[PDB]
Amino acid sequence: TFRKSFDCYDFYDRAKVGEKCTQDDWDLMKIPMKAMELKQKYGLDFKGEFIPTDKDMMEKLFKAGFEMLLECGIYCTDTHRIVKYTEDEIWDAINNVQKEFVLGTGRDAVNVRKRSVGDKAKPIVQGGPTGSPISEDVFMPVHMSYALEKEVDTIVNGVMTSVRGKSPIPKSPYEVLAAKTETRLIKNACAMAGRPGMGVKGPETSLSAQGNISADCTGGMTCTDSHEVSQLNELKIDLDAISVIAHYKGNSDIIMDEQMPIFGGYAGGIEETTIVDVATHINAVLMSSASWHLDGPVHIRWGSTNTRETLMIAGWACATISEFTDILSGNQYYPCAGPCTEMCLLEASAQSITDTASGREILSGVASAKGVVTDKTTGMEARMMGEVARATAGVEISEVNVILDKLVSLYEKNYASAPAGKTFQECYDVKTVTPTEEYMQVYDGARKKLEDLGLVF
Amino acid sequence: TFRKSFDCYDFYDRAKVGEKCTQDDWDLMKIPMKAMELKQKYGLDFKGEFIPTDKDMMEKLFKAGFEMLLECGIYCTDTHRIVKYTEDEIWDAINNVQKEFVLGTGRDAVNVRKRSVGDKAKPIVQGGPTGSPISEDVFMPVHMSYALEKEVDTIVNGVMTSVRGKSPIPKSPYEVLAAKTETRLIKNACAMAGRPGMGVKGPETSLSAQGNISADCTGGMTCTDSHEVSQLNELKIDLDAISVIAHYKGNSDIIMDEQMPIFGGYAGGIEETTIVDVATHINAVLMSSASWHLDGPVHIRWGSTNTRETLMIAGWACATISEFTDILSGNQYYPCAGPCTEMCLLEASAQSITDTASGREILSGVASAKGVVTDKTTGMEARMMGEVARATAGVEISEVNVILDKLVSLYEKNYASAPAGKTFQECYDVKTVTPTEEYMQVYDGARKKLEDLGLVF
Amino acid sequence: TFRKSFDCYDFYDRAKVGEKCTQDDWDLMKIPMKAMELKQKYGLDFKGEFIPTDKDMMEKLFKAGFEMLLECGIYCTDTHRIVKYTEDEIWDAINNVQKEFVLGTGRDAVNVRKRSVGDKAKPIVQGGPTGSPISEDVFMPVHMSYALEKEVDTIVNGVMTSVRGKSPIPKSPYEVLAAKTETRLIKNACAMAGRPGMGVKGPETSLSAQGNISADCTGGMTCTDSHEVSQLNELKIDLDAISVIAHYKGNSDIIMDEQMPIFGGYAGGIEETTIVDVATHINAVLMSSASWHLDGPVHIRWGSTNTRETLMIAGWACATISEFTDILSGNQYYPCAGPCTEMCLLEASAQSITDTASGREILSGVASAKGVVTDKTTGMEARMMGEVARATAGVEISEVNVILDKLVSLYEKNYASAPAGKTFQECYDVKTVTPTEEYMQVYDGARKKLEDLGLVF
Amino acid sequence: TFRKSFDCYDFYDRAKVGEKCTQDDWDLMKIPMKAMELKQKYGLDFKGEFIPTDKDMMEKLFKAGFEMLLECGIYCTDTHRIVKYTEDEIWDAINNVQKEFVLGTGRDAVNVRKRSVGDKAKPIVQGGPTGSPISEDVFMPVHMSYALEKEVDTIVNGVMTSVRGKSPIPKSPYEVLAAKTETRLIKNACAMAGRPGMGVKGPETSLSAQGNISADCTGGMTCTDSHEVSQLNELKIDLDAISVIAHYKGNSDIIMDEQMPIFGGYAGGIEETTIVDVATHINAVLMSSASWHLDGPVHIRWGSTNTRETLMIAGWACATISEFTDILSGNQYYPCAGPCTEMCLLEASAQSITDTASGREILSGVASAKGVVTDKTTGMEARMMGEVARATAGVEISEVNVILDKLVSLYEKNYASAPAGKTFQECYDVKTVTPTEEYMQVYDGARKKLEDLGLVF
Repeated sequence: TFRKSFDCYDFYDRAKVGEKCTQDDWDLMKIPMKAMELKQKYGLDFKGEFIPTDKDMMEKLFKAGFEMLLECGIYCTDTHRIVKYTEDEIWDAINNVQKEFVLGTGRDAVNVRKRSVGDKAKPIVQGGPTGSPISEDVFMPVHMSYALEKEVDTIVNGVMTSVRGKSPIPKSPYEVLAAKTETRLIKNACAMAGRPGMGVKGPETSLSAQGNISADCTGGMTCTDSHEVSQLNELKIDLDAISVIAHYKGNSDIIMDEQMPIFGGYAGGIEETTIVDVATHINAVLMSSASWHLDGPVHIRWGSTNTRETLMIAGWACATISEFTDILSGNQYYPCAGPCTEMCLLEASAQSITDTASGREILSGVASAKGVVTDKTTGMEARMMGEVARATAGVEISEVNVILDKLVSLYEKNYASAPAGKTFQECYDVKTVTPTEEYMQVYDGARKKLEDLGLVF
Repeated sequence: TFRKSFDCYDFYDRAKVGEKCTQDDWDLMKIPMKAMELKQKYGLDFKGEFIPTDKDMMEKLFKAGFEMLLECGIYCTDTHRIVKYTEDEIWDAINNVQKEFVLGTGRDAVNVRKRSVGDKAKPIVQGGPTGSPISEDVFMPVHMSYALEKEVDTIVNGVMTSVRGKSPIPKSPYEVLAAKTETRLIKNACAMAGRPGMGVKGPETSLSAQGNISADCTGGMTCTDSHEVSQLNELKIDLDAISVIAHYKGNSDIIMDEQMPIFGGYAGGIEETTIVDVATHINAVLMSSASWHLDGPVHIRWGSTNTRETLMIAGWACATISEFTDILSGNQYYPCAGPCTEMCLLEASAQSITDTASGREILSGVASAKGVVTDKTTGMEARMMGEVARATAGVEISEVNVILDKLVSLYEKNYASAPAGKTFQECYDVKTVTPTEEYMQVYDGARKKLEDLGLVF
Repeated sequence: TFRKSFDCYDFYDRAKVGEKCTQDDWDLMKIPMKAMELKQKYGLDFKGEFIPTDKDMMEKLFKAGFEMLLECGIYCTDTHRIVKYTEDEIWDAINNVQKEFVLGTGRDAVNVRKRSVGDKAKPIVQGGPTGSPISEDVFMPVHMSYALEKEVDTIVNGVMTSVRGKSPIPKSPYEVLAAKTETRLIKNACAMAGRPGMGVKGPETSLSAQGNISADCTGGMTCTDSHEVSQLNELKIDLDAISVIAHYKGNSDIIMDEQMPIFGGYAGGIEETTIVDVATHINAVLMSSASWHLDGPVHIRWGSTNTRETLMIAGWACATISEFTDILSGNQYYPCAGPCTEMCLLEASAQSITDTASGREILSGVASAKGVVTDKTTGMEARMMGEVARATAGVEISEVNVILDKLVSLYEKNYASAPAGKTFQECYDVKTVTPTEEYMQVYDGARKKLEDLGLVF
Repeated sequence: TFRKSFDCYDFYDRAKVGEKCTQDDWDLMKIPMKAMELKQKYGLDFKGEFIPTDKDMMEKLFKAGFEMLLECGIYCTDTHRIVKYTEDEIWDAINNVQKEFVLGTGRDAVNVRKRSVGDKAKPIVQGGPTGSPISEDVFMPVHMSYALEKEVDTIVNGVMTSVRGKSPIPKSPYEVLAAKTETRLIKNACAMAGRPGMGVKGPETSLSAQGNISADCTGGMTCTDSHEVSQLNELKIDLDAISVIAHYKGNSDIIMDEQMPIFGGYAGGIEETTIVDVATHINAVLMSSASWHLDGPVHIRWGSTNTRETLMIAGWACATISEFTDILSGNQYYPCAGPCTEMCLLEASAQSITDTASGREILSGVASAKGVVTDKTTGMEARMMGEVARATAGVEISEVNVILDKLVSLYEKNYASAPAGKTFQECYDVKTVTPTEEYMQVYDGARKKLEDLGLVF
């Protein structure tokens, strides 16, 4: 049996005396070799499906992911050593995951409960800039565009490009100011939308351990908000994250562990990356003591989470995780196209269909324009994300797989030419925080195409 | 119809003017006669089963327990008088019991919902010294050994052998100090384990009404913790408990009413004691306004809750209570053997299987070494309790009954020679609060035997 | 030096192994002998003054009181043993008393700071039934009559003659219900008067340790209210009070220790009883860890706190305590006459003049009709108490002594024939909670006489 | 006029573009040159006095300190650049300092108000291990020894040598665990002493920015506790401290800025080091937005704050600061001798006399055995610190200077042979947390000598 339930403290201990190893040995040999080995050993073959129906294949994927974590362990970048778990420690973690939890407070609180593949229940809609850079002068208005949408349940924070006119440089006092201010302003935006108690997810503007740790404050982040911590690529972590985890646990905060496996990355192709994905979903509740895990498979070239391959990876990972564990999870949205474009909505829609049908409990989006273009994220994308989630809930998986194949085909040949889209200021009337007729027309066009594919809103 | 819903105030009123009766008349005549009468009247026969499958027999047991409470009433030790209920008052109580509730706060809170016989859902695991005496210098470490176990959901408080180096003598200022301090230290131990919001169950060190009433305090016990009040043996109560109940109700506290029916006690044998057990489960929501009821059938000779007879009593009582009422309940663990011994784990395991399969919502243990030996309780026993609960959930009752018969046979011939076991300090490394390899080996041995019996972890 | 700062825990310890002694030996020998001895040793002679101006005499009184406590110790009724203090323990207590504190919350909070003899600052006016029995159906209205008076700063709770139509019998569940309910209703009455945050003083309806300990609750008593504990007569205490003290300390509650030395009691006459009074003021911060001490010298025959002798006792005790210590204190009001009578107002007025000029920080009244007649207490008496306090603040002590001699002469010959007065229902319009013209006329008459004596309102 | 009131954000800005300078240029040239220049320019000469009476000389010292800060600026170790202030920015800071504040909560809260030289009011007594290493198994007991002393008003945290049996290594998860746990345990110790609301000062176990920032938590440090941030030597700071300051401000926390000028250090001798001291008192409210400033002049060789020179430095600095500003301040205690030795008590006593008479608002001690020996700090030293403070309050300065000269002479020839003293476990009975008769005897001996010097307790 295990000595004690594994936690961030055990990780630190082991990271200091674990097997020495270069990062190249890990990225260019250990990880890719194991992913390759397990894929063949278990004969994993997704056969073009976005969401699996073959439970035998799913079980093999689960065993593969479990074995990957067990045999490889986790690489600690700071100490350049490997942390290994025992089989009993992993099971103790999987066997005792958080069953459910509440986000937000008052009338605005929402319950997060497990969803199974093809579940009739709608997933939680977490809308916001999704970590994208937002100008300080429109920080509240932008977030308000999500709070005003009834489709949105909780908010995923954007990043303040500046606070008091200064860049929140990591480890500078401005980073601390931004960490606290971020959620304070966002919750104020929610209050202005008549929903003061909406839960949020962050802190996003802060990057350092000290910055993230300063986010919990009066008027800001509290225990009813999702607290983020990020795993690295692949099956890797830094000590800063380990300390942040200790802080979250010490404040009784809901913890959201994230990991964005890279398709075509160190793991390799589809099945290989999915094995890693299952392994990191598991590692989330083991290493990070996560309340829930946020996925986000991204294409090495396109940098999007909604390519055919990344959707398949997320679908299989979640369906498998939902089938064999009680781990709560979500997925993040990174479309290629920007706001106010049909492609952006269709890209997000494809992922919403995939996530909803595969069993995700939370949809966190949308980081339009790949989430790296200032002010290019609006509540309209989250609205589509939510409406599509509703339309998808309860639909037969065989039908969903057909719809996805057709939908993805409508844009997968235009990644290199994805329309840049517009900023919040360009497709919304900033003063009243309402979309322009232009955006409303684009929205209708995208909706019509989804309906022609078979979706019923 | 009833005049008003019955409460502790009505009880006090009636206890002052009820039928005069000596305690011997109650213990040596009224109770045993009624238990005997109802057993034969309803032809109760458990036929060697730990968990019932015969619903007709179960219904007769329920009616017997109800009739026992209705015809006998409750004996008040202070006034030496009998309190009688009407049929309508009893039904009003049974028809309006607490459906569910939350224990603990923040990320660490857990939901307590009803479980049915053979339920696939796992019961809540309440781990702790279970009222056993713990040295003041290791009070936090000992409780931390439970908080560190992911298997544990909530804590059941131990007893401080001293506070500030003095015995918490009943009705002395030290009793008050211990009542407040107890939970303050325990919650601090939980915080050190990264779970600041774990709910607890107590107050245990205090015994007097004033002592128990002083336990609610800042940093200590709050409304999200289970508040204990104990019924006497059998169908009996003291006025001190009546006042404590009034206090719990006045603070909107979750109330846990306990009663440990004695096999071979004033009631008689198995079926007789079970009739009493059903009667006291009912009395819990009637007299104590309980949120949930804690059982604990104990063998008159062995003083354990896991003997063949006591397991059968608990199994039938809970299965019956779960089948015909919505009363939430739990059971407490008193093994003969001490910590770090195979017998202790097997004893607790047998009860965990019984409690889980019979429908208990909460498992509260483990009071190793019969809970009367200083420092002889550790989180390892609670870990086994939880793992066994998981393995038992969902298993066919017919199969469970076979496993129990075989398991109990492995130790029921060694009660008189149960190994004393070791203290926390002896089988754990106090500084890091981790079990020794010795304990881990014993644990594995016990686990293997359970697996050979058919349990799947 | 002392081993540790003395507290209720040390008291308990010592009370179990102290010198055995009968209560008669204490009341009929030890106390009266020491009071007699110290009076002569120090040549104490108050020479008819209500408030002292002779500092040498005052210093001798202080030394006498200190020596009395040091040489006699405190008698514990439960163990029938004597608890002794060392000189260093007493000084440690006197040298570290609470300097000041806040009562109540929000806009309604008030600061309690030290007052010196003849201080220009007005004392805090604590108005209420002052522990007198009040009918349940007018509990809120009666207290509201005090909250509505701007003269009143805080409330001193009355006693509920019944709760839910039942007597709050000590150690019955009704006592607990009344302890919590009492302040909940009173604070609600304060809220109805537009002063939701007024601080209170209690719990009064409860008498047992368990009853008093249950009073702290949501909506009821909190740390910003004065928590009562009573010393016995003379230099005596029961263990129940010791446990209550431990509870108050454990909840960070403001503690009010009370003691009502009896003129003509076990101590003897004026100077003797004053020596005891000084000794119990000191014992308050030593044994009870009091935030402030409530005095209340009472005439053995008349049972009033405003007789010539009791006023002299309070005046000298407070003036002396104020001169040589920083101990915060107050005095309680027990007039012979009932509400709506000129005598009652004049009796209370005489004490208000004495208390204010002698340096009391808090005036707690008025327990009209000797506080034992149901519903015979109204805010009108507290109004006079406050107005007189204002008029007295800043007045030359020599002048105050002249006014007191004249005022007391106006009623000291009518104790045996003091008018019974009327109930709240008789001299107030219950629905609007306003005094009748009859009472207003009586008030004016009393006020005029005070003005003729030299008081300037 | 100034552009904006100066804060930690402006400091960061300026630290990145300020004049480049090596740390040697700062320590070996700029600082010593300016201190030397200003000492001669203003003709500063303390003439052997511990506490100044010559106001002209005091005013010159103030101007010197102000000019030092203005002309030199502050050296930022991370950027190796100098931050300069304008005269208007410095005055804006000095003209708007925090007037007063409350530490702790409930009955246990205390008011911190300004004290002038020779003030009759007693300073606040902050007792605790004063940052010294304390074994984890006695962390609560040790702090309880201070909470139990009525002389102590607030607690100054000790350092946990381990948490869960591991060293709280900077930037490791254990540092975060210790930062939160530290105060949680200490406040629990205070509660056990019957003073749940005592304010504390820390976080001490944490050293990194992330560690310190994680200390604010439920059950732990809150806005009513003093939050520490340390200036370096001399007129120097690191960016980590700048970020911590931003966090404290963002949580509305009471801020305590500390600086320990070194006698014989980079500044030079007595007057030189005092000029630096005055400059850092000012910098505290400018750079750190401090609520109050903690001083601590230390002898370069002896490492003690109570040598003749360090006492003179503190006395002149505080007297001057108290005379010309409203800056609240305190001083920390570092005696050479260890606990349970006469020298230790006399050393602390000398500083208490100096601090009290010179106008300090808070006394924070005692770090016995130079605060670097595990478990060698007990409440007994704080008791002496407090009693001496009481005895010193109100005494004529000329008399105080005579007493100090005589007292310091009693030990200033034994620094090299200062007795090591004993640990808490050796001079206290750990179980009851009470000093041994041995310590009590030593205490009496030290007290007698102080009395022979003229101190009146």
